[PDB]
Amino acid sequence: MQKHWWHKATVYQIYPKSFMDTNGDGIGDLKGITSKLDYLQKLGVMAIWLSPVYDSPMDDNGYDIANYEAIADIFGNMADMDNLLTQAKMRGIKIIMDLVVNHTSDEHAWFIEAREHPDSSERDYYIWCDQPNDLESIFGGSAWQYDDKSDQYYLHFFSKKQPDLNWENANLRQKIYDMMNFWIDKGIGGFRMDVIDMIGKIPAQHIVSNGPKLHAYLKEMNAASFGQHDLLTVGQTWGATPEIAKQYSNPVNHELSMVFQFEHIGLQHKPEAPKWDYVKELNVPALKTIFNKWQTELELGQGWNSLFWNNHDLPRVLSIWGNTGKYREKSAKALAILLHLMRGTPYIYQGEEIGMTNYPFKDLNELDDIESLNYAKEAFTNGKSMETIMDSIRMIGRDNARTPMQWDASQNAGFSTADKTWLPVNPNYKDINVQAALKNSNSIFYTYQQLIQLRKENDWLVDADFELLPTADKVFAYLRKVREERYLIVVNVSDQEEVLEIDVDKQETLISNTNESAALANHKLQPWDAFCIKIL
Ligand SMILES: [Ca+2]
Ligand SMILES: [Ca+2]
Ligand SMILES: [Ca+2]
Ligand SMILES: [Ca+2]
Repeated sequence: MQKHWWHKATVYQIYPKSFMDTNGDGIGDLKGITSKLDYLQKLGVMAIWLSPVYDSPMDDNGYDIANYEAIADIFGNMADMDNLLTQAKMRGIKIIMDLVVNHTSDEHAWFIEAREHPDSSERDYYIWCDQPNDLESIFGGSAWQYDDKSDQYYLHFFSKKQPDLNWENANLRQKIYDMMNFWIDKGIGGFRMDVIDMIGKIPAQHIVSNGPKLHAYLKEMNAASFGQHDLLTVGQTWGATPEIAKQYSNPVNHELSMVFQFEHIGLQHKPEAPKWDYVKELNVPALKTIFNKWQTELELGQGWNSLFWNNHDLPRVLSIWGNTGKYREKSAKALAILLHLMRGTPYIYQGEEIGMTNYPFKDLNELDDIESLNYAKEAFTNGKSMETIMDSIRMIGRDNARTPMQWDASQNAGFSTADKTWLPVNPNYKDINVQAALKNSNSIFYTYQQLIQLRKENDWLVDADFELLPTADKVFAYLRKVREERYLIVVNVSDQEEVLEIDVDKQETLISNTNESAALANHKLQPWDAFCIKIL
């Protein structure tokens, strides 16, 4: 397998509204990010996945873009973006921009012209229909919005203010590529592609994800933009299987570097049940099956895995799968160790490295996310009390991932000087903040730092295979093997003491959140015990 820079990289996701505010409007901005670049360099990440900072009415907080080549006023201006690029560059960090091209804002020039002049070219940049089908929006209701003026429905798989782009239109695709090249020329490190597996959609045939033209489109995109360069491209692919992932990430296909798959995320809810009907306890054997499948199927020189627990769309991993009480730190370290020592590119969401958690939202009025609010509006009329709804949202709502980054124990956790922040700061900031984590030599932060440096400095994290070991249900254990080198990873994914009936010759300890020697000797694991040891 040909090696690229990003094979040694760890990616850090920044949610711009919630990272750092430098002008007291209670909203994060570019200058804040740039101001915290040294912190990010100390962590050791090689790239920043920056969630959208483009011009946007913020109805889906950036993922409804009105101008792909302008910065939203709330984040600053283009000068701030350039400065972010240059400073990050100076600190050895690349910027990965969020590419959102399945849809635009309804306030994009293209759609405004599409409505103004129905005979214009950009009218066909979108998907118009006289006779709509039963396709639903992801945010509830019909995926077809009737337009009084032109008397046609336009397609939107998300919000009504996010009309879908017509990817059957080659001119539209071309303008997308022009824009992508605009950003490539500015010196970005790559693209994260929002719901990219949807661009092959054929709504008339009820085809949404994994459409027949999808990979042709991705090949065309590659050829027309980032292909010649040496960038990291990661696609968000809800409907991805390991085979489809092979199609995406095998370099000979000339498409993407890797994709985000969500099979493990599916364990956060019951099969075929809405995500709001959340699962209470992590099914560790199920996770074993899923992770093992993705590790073994995506062989080397055949595809590349992405590794993540959580993002701006998901609950923080501690709240849904970890421990938020007595074993918060230890469980956080355990999950970090478990994920990062597999093969692939790991992604750290902001605050994950200090063990931030979900927020205890009290009512709908505190919420911002359109998905949660729409869900609430529908659920309240279909037999669910507001408290039930708020419970589900408290566990699964996207706003849980979007509370302000917790930097210290000062006002608003040092995120802002404003009286109020756009989302409330979690009260646990007095115990859970960056300053305290940096001060604590054995904090979650330094576990993440160690993992990152391990990946940066050791080829076996890339080269070695994966073998799942037969263990107790809640014990996640595997071997990474390369040449004669054997690396054992053991993680007790539970609040309970578990048995460890293996006998090995420990050569050395690479990382551990506990007494690995005592665990091996007594053949038992304390709750959330996690270590990696090189064995004979
Ligand atoms: Ca601000
Ligand atoms: Ca009319
Ligand atoms: Ca103030
Ligand atoms: Ca210290």
